[PDB]
This record gives sequence, C-alpha cells and structure tokens, in this order.
Amino acid sequence: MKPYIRRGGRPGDETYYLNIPRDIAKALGITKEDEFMLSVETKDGEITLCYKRVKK
Amino acid sequence: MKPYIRRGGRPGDETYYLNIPRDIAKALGITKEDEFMLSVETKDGEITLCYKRVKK
Repeated sequence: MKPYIRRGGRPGDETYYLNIPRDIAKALGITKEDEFMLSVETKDGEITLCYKRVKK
Repeated sequence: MKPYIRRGGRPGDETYYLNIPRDIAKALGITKEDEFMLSVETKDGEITLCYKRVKK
C-alpha cells in the first residue's frame, strides 16, 4: 500500500497515514479504543515502521 | 497513540489508519509513491503491525 497523505492550507502541515486493510483489521479486532507504540526498526535491511498494540 | 478511524456505516465497513508523525515521515523521506508491505508480528507478546518500505 501507498501512504495516505493529507494537507491543509499552511505549507508543511501535511500528515501521513498507513492503511490497515479491512480483513487484517477485522482479524485483529482493531477498534478506536486501541493504543499503539510506534518504533522504527530494520527488517531485511529495509526501514520498518512497527506499531505495537499496547492497550485494548 | 490511537488509530485514525475514518468512514463507515457501522457494519465493519469502516477504514483504519495509523499515523506517521510528520518528522518521522520527513526523516524517512516518505512520499506518495513509496510502497509498504504490511506484516503482523509479536513484540513483547503484543500484536505489532510492521510496515516495511519495499519501494521508494
């Protein structure tokens, strides 16, 4: 998947999002109550964004 | 941090997103054409969503 990038009026106020596909979200029971801790790590010498579910 | 949940009619026809903080996005040079491969793992015994960049 490609990143989901949103903008406002002011230049440089853009925000970035990664999608959670429906069936993966459904299989994981992901809800608006969940909390994630984000780490940056290496997977196969490539850059990885890891969201660890910490709450709910 | 929490998920960015957007639209839905309620029935699991919702969409789920995880935010990349702007300066992590900037430090990784994230642009709209980057490609990410989503994998699901355990970290400290908790579910982790890992997004590996597979194309810049």
